[PDB]
Amino acid sequence: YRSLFQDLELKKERRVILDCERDKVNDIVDQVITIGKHVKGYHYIIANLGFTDGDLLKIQFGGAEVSGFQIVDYDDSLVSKFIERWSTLEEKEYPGAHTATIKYTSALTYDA
Amino acid sequence: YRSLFQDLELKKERRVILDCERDKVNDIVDQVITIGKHVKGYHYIIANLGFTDGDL
Repeated sequence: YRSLFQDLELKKERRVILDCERDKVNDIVDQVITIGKHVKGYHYIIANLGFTDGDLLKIQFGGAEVSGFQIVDYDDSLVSKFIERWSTLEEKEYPGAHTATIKYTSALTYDA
Repeated sequence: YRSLFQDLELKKERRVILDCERDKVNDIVDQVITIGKHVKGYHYIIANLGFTDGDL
């Protein structure tokens, strides 16, 4: 990645569209924080439905502008009453349930 | 720290001398990485004998 972003800085791209899984999103996000090129001037677009599924806090204050797509609108009460039931589940019996967030893949599984 | 470094960026200090324990060094280092102001132009001086003891 240090080879990769310097090759991006051979042309000095301030406009990056990532398209990865939320693991490989957060891998490359940590690589951006490694090189530190998340200051203002850069722009980042994440191309999955899990915009909320990433590490938003770690580059919330980094400087660059991050815009993405989220299908799981947490503002809806129909979504919220699910989260009122989802977050109160047992985390040991249901792994990944007790968190107030949820993957969109888990949301589409429940919708299926 | 986000309040603190912005107060440093009220005067825009590119020259910072830290003086902390290696825990509190690595705490503030992670705060510099949080605000991202560890790009070229800034300078940092660590004022303990444990230069190698930090997160280099």
